[PDB]
Amino acid sequence: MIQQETRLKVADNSGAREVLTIKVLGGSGRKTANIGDVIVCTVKNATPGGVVKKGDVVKAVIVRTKSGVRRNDGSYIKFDENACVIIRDDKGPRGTRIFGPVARELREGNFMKIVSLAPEVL
Amino acid sequence: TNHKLIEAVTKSQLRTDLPSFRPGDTLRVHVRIIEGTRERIQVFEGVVIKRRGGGVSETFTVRKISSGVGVERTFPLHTPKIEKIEVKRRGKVRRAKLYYLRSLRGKAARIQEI
Amino acid sequence: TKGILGRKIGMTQVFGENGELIPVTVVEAKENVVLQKKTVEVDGYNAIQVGFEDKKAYKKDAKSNKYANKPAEGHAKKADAAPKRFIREFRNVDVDAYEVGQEVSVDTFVAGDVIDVTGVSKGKGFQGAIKRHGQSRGPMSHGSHFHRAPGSVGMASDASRVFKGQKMPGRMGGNTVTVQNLEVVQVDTENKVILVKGNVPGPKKGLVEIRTSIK
Amino acid sequence: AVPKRRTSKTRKNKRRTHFKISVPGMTECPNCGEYKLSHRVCKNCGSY
Amino acid sequence: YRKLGRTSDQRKAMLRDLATSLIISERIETTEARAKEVRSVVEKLITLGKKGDLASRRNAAKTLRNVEILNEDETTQTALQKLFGEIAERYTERQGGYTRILKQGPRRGDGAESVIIELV
RNA sequence: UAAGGAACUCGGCAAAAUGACCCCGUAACUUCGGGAGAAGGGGUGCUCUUUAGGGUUAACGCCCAGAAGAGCCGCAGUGAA
RNA sequence: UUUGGCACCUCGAUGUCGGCUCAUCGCAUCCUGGGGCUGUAGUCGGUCCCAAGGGUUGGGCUGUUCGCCCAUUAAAGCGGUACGCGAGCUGGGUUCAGAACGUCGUGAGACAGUUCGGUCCCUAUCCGUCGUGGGCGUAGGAAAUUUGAGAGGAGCUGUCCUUAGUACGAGAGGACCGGGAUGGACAUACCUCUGGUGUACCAGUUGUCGUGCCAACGGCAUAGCUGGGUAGCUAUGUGUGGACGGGAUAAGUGCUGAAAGCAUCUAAGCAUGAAGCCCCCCUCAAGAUGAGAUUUCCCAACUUCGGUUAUAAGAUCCCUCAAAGAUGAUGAGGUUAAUAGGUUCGAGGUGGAAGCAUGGUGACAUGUGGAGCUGACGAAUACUAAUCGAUCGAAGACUUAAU
Repeated sequence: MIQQETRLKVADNSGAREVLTIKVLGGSGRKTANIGDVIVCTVKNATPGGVVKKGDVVKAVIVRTKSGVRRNDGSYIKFDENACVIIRDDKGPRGTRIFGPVARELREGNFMKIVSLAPEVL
Repeated sequence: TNHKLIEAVTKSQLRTDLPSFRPGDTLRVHVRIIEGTRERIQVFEGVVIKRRGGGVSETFTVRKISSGVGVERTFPLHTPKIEKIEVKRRGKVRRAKLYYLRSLRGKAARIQEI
Repeated sequence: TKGILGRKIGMTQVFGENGELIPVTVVEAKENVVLQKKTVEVDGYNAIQVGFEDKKAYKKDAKSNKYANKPAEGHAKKADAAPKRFIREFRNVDVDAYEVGQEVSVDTFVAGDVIDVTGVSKGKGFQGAIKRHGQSRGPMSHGSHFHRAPGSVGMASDASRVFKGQKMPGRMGGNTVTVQNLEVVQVDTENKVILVKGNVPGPKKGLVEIRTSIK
Repeated sequence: AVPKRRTSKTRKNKRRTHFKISVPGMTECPNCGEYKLSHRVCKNCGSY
Repeated sequence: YRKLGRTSDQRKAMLRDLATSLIISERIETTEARAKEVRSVVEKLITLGKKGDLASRRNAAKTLRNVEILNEDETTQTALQKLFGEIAERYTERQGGYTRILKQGPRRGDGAESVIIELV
């Protein structure tokens, strides 16, 4: 459940560590985003060097929310923090190394590169 | 009779091959994943945080830590997507709901056996 | 077509094909019978009249609706039947397919049939505009003295009045409401119950009218 | 907040048409004494 | 359940006072709602007394007030002792009930439905 | 009060949070007094050992301990204010 | 709808701007819909016509109306309703007492040019509105089921796959027409799942007072605090809905065809044609004084069966209650009885009672034993209470025509 002004850790090696979200895109009046949804965001804390620099406006995909997801079998999955991965406006990442676990609902959105680069997919 | 209808109608959806466990016990859940390709199977090992519900609405949650990140997974007890459950370890806890594990890490989040 | 009556028992869940979870409402559709057959040449419109739950026979010095009265007894005597709690009409059926005294069995419905379900809403009582309608509440700080009231109700001297349909407080609760395009999951003839996918309006042990959808 | 016109006798007594007392039940005490209040063993000789 | 126009602690204390006074006197005059609530309390106390064990004695002492009765023959006992001695023996064979409410007329200072509640 | 965390609003108004005791450490700038309780960290229950301090000291006992070890319990030990 | 001109109502008071809450109307149309022309190849675009059903974002700097910017969106329309709405809310603005800067003034002081600060009253009589009852009526009296004259509600939209990289196009690019799954927002119903709450549920724990002491318990400390949590109530949770289809039409396209031997969409005639109108969908509805219809029940002993004591069908008083509820209504029940309580047993919740024994120096632990306890949930059982009773309640007219 990511709305405007939430802060997310970044789970790639693109260069950013902390990110603030500006907009949940989709339709007009869209308030909250969750796993698989794309957001636009700002980098509030970056790593030295790196591709992306603090103050940049970028697009990200949400992975491993805390208020996680229900599935059609009635199973649920949750995580302990909220995280995102920054993308290249083609569902591809700017980094080359995803960290932490990732949800299985990314396959339904054509994020196969992230799914492949990731460790354990749940 | 007007009070046994739910039980009588949901008796067939209930499973009997599952073992007995309580919170604190360490479980290994084999869940079947019907992907687009095949009917693969994947294992999920962790500590039982929560048991609740009744009959067919019964439900249980397990917790582990994969890559430095905590992960909780909640299943219906009687779902057919669970091939198999194993009770790898037995615990000692004085509490039915282990929500205090969510804010720990390491030796603090260790559970005495038996 | 294909109407029946029942009592709402409760909600559970069931598992379908490929392990999918289905929340389900269980409905007791028991001892339904036909009491009357209205026609265009007599009553002006074709319909059957159905009675659902049997009650006690007439008794002198009876004070409750558990015991039938002489009119109801006579009405349920033409059809060789007992007196019934609830009576409702169905116009969507073919009238020639039914006979007076006939028993409407739950097996008229089978799995996969899309249905409409009608019933009275639960009941809440005198409720305000924030709950009875979806109105926004005012500020709770910054010097506010406007929290849960409704705002203005009209403009000014031009239209020196309030229009009708202004969404003020009042009683919210039991009104009949249909939900369209629910489906039947399965049928159990031994316990005489239907399992409906989803949720239906009303409290437990409350009357519901099930009939077939048009669309 | 205040009335703009006074209320006439007609309007007053129209409003006061539902402002009255009902009549009690008065099941006459079959046992003894004064008449009992219904479902009440009245202190003043009632046997309900 | 009923709140009796009081707070939680006030209600609890008044209920156990009512129950103690009823055990003492075997019939009391009060209001309808208070009687309809204290009924269950005193009945559960009598159930504990019929069970008779130490744990039930303690669970009943949780509720009852510590009061001394002036018994006939210059003897003295507590409400707990009376409950576990006499009131349990009287109802050893009865299964439920133990209390009856009898309506009376309204009071003067109010229009309150007065009631007697009596052990049977 | 889930998730979020000033996005509210003229304005973080109000509320939340901090809060005692012990230890460790603490900047710019200064009229050299200060700032400074800067900031920032850590600890506190019960039981048995003592080697022993304020000593109750006559002495470990009589209370806190010099406070060092070894254990016990719990989600939480200035367990409330 | 502006800035103004006039000075007709209001100075024994007609609340000033913004913002919040709540709306309602118009069309001179922002999106969606349908069309003509194009210096429209396609993709698109521009302009004009029809059209008001629905919809028409969140933030930064602004007192700010206004304006600029950041990110979205199918779109971020223009106006009116005392520049809508302060007896519904703020009070940032301006302007009252204080003070200060600059300028002006001999000065007291002024500007309105700036700046900090600065009390927003009201128990709703009538109309009106939202709900909810009582009385009477409807050619006999009642119980139930209904028709529907009318009225209200609803009406939005996107992305993806295929048709098809096909038509078109030098190529870049790239369709109409149709078929197919999923979403945003909104509305509605519900608590099986996820979670919230859960002050008469379970456990742990501090201080202090008491029960003579131990132990256990109880009181007060926000429910003392903490961790959980059943019923019920709930959204952020679970389901459902709208993009359909018939007719009549607008713009516009037409067929046939004269007036006017031709031509012409029009005069007579025949077609097609839109999110717009009506119907279809949902709900309310015979106080629809036009008061409707069906089924069933009841009917006086006198008696112009008028009036009568009676009384029948049926209601009510009263009482136990909740799927209901401000009251009142509504519904479940009133001993030929499971309405509530109690009792017994369960479900779920908590999480291993007391006592005994054992081990340990002791704090504590282990076993007896998924223990004990348990509000609202479920079943069973008349132990308790719903008593005996009383009241109300009709007597199918007349006229005419058929029979």
